[PDB]
Amino acid sequence: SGLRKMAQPSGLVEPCIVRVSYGNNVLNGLWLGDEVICPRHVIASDTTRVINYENEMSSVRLHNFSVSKNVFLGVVSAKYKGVNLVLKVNQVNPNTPEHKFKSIKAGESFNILACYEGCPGSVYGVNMRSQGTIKGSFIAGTCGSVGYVSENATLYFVYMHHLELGNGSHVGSNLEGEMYGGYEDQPSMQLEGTNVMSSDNVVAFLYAALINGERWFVTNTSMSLESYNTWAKTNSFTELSSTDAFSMLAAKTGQSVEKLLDSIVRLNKGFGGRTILSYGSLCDEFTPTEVIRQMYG
Amino acid sequence: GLRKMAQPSGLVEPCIVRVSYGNNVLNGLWLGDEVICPRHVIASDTTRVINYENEMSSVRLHNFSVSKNNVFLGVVSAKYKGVNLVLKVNQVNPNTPEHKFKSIKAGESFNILACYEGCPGSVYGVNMRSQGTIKGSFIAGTCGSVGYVSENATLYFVYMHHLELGNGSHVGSNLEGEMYGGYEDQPSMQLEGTNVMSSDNVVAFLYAALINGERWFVTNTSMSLESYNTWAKTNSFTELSSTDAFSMLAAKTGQSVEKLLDSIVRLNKGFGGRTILSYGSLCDEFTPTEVIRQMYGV
Ligand SMILES: *C(=N)[C@H](C[C@@H]1CCNC1=O)NC(=O)[C@@H]1[C@@H]2[C@H](CN1C(=O)[C@@H](NC(=O)C(F)(F)F)C(C)(C)C)C2(C)C
Ligand SMILES: *C(=N)[C@H](C[C@@H]1CCNC1=O)NC(=O)[C@@H]1[C@@H]2[C@H](CN1C(=O)[C@@H](NC(=O)C(F)(F)F)C(C)(C)C)C2(C)C
Repeated sequence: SGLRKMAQPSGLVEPCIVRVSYGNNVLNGLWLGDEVICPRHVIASDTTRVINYENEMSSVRLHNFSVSKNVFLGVVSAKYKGVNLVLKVNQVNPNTPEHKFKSIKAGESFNILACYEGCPGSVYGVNMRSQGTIKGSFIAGTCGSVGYVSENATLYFVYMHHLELGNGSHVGSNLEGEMYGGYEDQPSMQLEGTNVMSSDNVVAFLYAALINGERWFVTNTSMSLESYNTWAKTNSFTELSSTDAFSMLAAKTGQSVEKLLDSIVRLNKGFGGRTILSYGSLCDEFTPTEVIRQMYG
Repeated sequence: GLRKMAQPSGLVEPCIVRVSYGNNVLNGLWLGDEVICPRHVIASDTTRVINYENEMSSVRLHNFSVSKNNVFLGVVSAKYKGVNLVLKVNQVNPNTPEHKFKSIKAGESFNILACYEGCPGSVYGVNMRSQGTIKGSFIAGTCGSVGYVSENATLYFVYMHHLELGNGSHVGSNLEGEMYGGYEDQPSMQLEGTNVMSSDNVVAFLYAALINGERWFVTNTSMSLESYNTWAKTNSFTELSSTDAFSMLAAKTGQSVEKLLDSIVRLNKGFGGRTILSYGSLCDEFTPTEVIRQMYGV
């Protein structure tokens, strides 16, 4: 039946995206109520070198702002909230959805609505890596793009884009102005720690493969949870607290997690020219609930 | 990296409705006072071969139940149009978007709004394969989910899901009732023929891997376009009509198309153990226009 990296519908988020400009910098902002949130580096006079954000805030002028969506809104108030700029504007968004704010932990998945100059362009799914970054595809002009997730009909805003590390990783903020991974919103070479892959997600990915008729990687072998967790700590893998999150998947496929744990250790050395749903290497991008919901509704 | 993206779904979501007839529950597309949906909904047994006109003559319109959130759309007329069921309802959709109907061709990308029993659930991009199938993720209750694509602000409805073949390939139709690939909407053994790889989309895929710093598959050898087309006729790849579509990509990457055509023939037999953009084999779901926009915007 298939497995694809899916995005949640974005109909509630698109009417809240706006264009935000200051001088020669233009990016996107999130319009909720009578306030606009956007990365604070929109007011930097020179993103070339390291920015003194206190100087840029002292030299700010509200008239130099422009916040528009197809409709122009004047800015009446500007203030820093963490690495985020918070702008009050003279009009309340009539399409403000019921929403909350949250932060994303490692291994969790959420949806990226990538936008360009206030125009929502595309939407796709991502997965939070252990160092506080995501493998997005942000390019020039995508700062301010919003991340979100829906849980039990509750809309959460969880991500706003900011920068791209030298290794290509993408660093963003939550919507209280706190940058993921402790990175700075400065144009300087910042290093990313070694990536610890989520064993919970890798196991779910292998279960998705079994449900789609892939089976060459499971043998008459089964590795113990403590034995796997010892292997995990020396090969940059999360330790599995238990196998309880896979009871349903294990009964439907008739394959235990312990059998799947042995395959991970074997598959970590390479697939040997074979495929697992087109992947040539292990993939920790799908959570267990992501898989269970896509395979069984 | 190279990721499959989907155009946003704000215009499509409010047109999705839940259509149920007997024991069948699926989706429908509510446009004005017309609700299009797969015609198999009106069938009493989806396990055996279906007489569609005999079921149309026994169609009691009071048994339909069209629904969106809390609006109940009474069906006043029902008629076949190809493999699709076209219902006339007593209420016009106040959120009908400006749209047209389009037909996707092989090697072209579009978006899927995967809806489950009338509720829009997820959004993802797909690609049209030579035999009229796509490779997505559909399960029970997702029939009638809508394929769409926007070009220069023009919204096109292009796909409606119908069935899954035994090999996992997914089969749908356009909004005019013409089934892609010509497959029947019957629960019978139906083979998908030989799949033919779009060489346009593989060259685009290999270029995106060059921008991502993956260059182990490029050597110093080249291969003519004419000689690649001769090789493609017997290896189930489409022929290349021009190297012009990749003139931007070839300039930014420093590799002519002919050098990656040689890469195609080599990597077609297997990557030898290495990977490309996390793939284990050649991928052809990304058009040149797709790759260029994702890499360079504008
Ligand atoms: C805003 N639209 C961009 C988004 C970037 C463009 C490439 N991919 C993205 O996600 N963000 C920036 O331009 C920010 C901005 C200055 C520098 N910057 C960067 O992302 C740069 N990175 C760095 O300087 C580094 F290495 F330190 F992280 C860049 C080299 C352009 C990718 C500020 C204020 C951080
Ligand atoms: C409609 N909601 C489902 C969608 C299916 C469910 C699994 N993945 C999908 O794409 N499709 C159907 O109900 C259609 C419908 C009867 C049976 N059917 C199938 O898709 C079946 N396929 C075939 O019979 C086959 F292989 F021959 F094409 C099924 C075995 C359930 C996958 C009718 C009228 C074809």
